[PDB]
Amino acid sequence: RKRIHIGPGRAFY
Amino acid sequence: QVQLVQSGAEVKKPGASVKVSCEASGYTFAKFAIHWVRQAPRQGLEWMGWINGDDGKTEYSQKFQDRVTMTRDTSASTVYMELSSLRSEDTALYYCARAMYPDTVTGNDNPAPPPFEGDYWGQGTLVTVSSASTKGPSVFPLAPSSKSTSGGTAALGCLVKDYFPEPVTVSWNSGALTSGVHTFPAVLQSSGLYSLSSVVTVPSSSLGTQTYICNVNHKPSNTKVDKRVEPKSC
Amino acid sequence: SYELTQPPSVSVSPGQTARITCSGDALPKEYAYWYQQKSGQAPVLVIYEDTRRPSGIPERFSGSSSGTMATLTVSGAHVDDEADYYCYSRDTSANQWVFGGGTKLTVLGQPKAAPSVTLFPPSSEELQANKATLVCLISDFYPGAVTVAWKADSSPVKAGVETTTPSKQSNNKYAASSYLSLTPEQWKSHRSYSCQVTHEGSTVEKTVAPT
Repeated sequence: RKRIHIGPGRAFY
Repeated sequence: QVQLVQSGAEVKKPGASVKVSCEASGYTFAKFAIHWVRQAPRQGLEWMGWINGDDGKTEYSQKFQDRVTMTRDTSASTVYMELSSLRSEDTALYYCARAMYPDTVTGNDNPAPPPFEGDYWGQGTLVTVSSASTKGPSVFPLAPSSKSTSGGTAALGCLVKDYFPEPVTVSWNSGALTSGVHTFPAVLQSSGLYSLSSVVTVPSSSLGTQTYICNVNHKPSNTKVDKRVEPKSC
Repeated sequence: SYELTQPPSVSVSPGQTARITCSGDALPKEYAYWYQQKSGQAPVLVIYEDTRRPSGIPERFSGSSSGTMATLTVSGAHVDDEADYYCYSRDTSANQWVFGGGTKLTVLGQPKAAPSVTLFPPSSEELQANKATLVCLISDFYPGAVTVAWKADSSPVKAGVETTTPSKQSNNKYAASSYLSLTPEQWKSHRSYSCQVTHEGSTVEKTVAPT
């Protein structure tokens, strides 16, 4: 649902 | 089996630099980034930055962007964190914590929400910024006595005297004895040196047949001391 | 900018619900994470992704998030839930993670408790090393305020006393320690030494003497 930050330069939308 | 083991505590001078190491084990080192958060005495947590295990790409906090640099060893499965321009206000406990989410997106895959992979922190590394030099501890046994017995229970321990800097960790019987152990917080003496005590509440019946040995660990001085605590002649 | 703000202290009675609300403008589109930190321990994550518990956390811990507010809820609080609680979320503008200032959770109505005192004389090894330290250990008292007084025979001691400030134990009571430094001659020349520990209408005094 909400954003998920993995690391520097990696995300999920 | 996931473990993050950090380097030992140390004293460093104002203006010098520290580099703490954070060694990972129990998971694929490439699929996880590693955070660094510190906590000064009696203050709150503050995020410093994180770095991925594979590409080594870093991202720093706005407070530390000037003085912190983070690196990693691809082969050694260890991330590092260096802070220059140290002041007394940088005396803190420095943690490393594995990121909550693994890298699922880089691989060839149509959308898949990366799952929460657990809460995993290192043990922390205390960095004391001071001009005082390191000093190892003097360990003395606190023997059990009749005037120190509360029925079926008796008190015994070890005095860890005059060390600097913090911390000292104490175990008993090489970590095999855990229950009834109370390691008290250290006192900052007028001389500027620390002292603490660790005591075990043991059954008073066993005193003639159980062996009690305190294991003192003072990483800043690279010193370990074991002391066998026995009943006295009195 | 951006910041997460939470109250400094929250008091709750044993058995009712405590609520720690973290406020942040990015909370509508950013998850909130909650850390519990007990006295002298590393942070423990109790709520991830606004409302989920890491496996191993009691279900009396719950979390929510609506608008600019994310709330950690402890339903039926134990005394063991006294700790510092930190919210933790993403600062997209500055591209950094941020912690809240922290909230101390005070469980009210904890009863008074008298201290347990153990007094150790100088070890023979330290005496043969030309030093002498008396060790007075104080534990399992509440609230965390004590007075430590030392005696040589019956007279008050004027120097050589070092006493810690009380800190919380894992059992949520308080512990402290007091050290009296003597020369080996002062130790053997007196008939006894005493550690007198006073705690709100109760006093426990232990005494040691040269064999």
